[PDB]
Amino acid sequence: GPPGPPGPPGLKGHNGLPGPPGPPGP
Amino acid sequence: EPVEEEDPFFKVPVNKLAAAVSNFGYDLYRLRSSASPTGNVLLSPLSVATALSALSLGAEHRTESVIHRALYYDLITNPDIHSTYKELLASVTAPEKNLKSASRIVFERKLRVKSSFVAPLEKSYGTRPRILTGNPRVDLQEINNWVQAQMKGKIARSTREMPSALSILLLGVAYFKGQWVTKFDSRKTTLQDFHLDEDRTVRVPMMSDPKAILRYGLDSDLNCKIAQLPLTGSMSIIFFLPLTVTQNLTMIEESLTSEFIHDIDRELKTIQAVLTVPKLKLSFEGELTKSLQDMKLQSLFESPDFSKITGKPVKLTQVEHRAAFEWNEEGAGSSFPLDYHLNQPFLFVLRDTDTGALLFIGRILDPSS
Amino acid sequence: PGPPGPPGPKGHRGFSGLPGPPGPP
Amino acid sequence: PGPPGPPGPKGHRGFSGLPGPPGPPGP
Repeated sequence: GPPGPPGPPGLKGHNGLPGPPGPPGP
Repeated sequence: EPVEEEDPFFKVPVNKLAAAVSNFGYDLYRLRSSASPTGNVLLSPLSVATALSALSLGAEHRTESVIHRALYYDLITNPDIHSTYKELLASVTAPEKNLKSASRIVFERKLRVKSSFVAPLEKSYGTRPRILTGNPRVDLQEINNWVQAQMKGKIARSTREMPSALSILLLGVAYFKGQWVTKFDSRKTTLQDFHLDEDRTVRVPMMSDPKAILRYGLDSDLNCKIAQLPLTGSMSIIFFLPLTVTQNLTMIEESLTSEFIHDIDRELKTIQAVLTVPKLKLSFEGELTKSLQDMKLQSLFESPDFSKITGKPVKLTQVEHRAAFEWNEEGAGSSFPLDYHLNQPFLFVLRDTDTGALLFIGRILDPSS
Repeated sequence: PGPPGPPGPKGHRGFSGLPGPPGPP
Repeated sequence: PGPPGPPGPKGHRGFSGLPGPPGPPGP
């Protein structure tokens, strides 16, 4: 028989890492 | 600027990797032998290096670079060194090798391990990480069960409970009970003296082959004679036998590398010899953590960068090795002479002929123990 | 006939957060 | 019948990261 369809979409990707800390204050 | 070609043996990739991992093995045996001036040293460092190189999968550049340097990978050129490692491991653990060698990465309980790291680890190294449970009695039993299964129950179970502050433990076990190419005749195995030093002596049971055939070489600068005995499955033990009766093996030990061992195997000459080898049966259960630290590997123990394993700040905390090793008269059959009597302190090395890998290494100051 | 294939891979990881705010003077 | 299908398509890019914390003080 014919090849089945492609599967469902993969899950959303992982959360971005937290940003770096700010510059030193004035 | 032009230079001679490298020995063709080391131009094969699996052999070039076997030599690199084996050279780490010789570095570790020197720190083990130097850290204990009496007793035997029995050591199968491949399972240790295997556990180290697998862990380097989840290591990010600056600390994978330190694992690569200690493993002699920085001299090797290879796009896919971890798949050559898979290749290497399938050679030396094949059934006719009679060698069982297993590595395991053990992690602190409740650690989420990125499967970006489990997947390669599993393709190249054939092992799965062990996430501890927190129950120390049952954690011990799981590893004693895993060693018992990977070594067909031929190593003893640890009585020791693993430490409370375990982040990353590395376990390498190995067992060898080989088969001589030419049997020893049991009927001529007798009890005879073994000289612990010039004064002290012990009687140990020594096998015998008074018209034996072997590859021989007297090394005049290291003051020892070297004989090579062949093992089933294309392996061999190379013995180092000093001329004087001395427990000082320091010049032999300072020279062991895979390239030195390989030139010996090239230049040994076939002779007839009066050969006596004692029976050998030994075990080791021990933590090699400190010997690794002064192997320029201490950074692995203080804020390492294993980000490809997990986002949790983890750290190498323990390296455990068990090993058991035996030989006896058993072999396949029956296939002026010189004296070769191993009735004094001697080094032996078990080498895989196909890859040149170091499979076991021993310092026998006493086959009584 | 034929059966549907496996779900695809998980997407790329998000962009990292921006650099935080400046400190106190 | 016939064979299983292809792997489905790759998921979307994940949520962006949270902003970093405030920087240090300075005289």
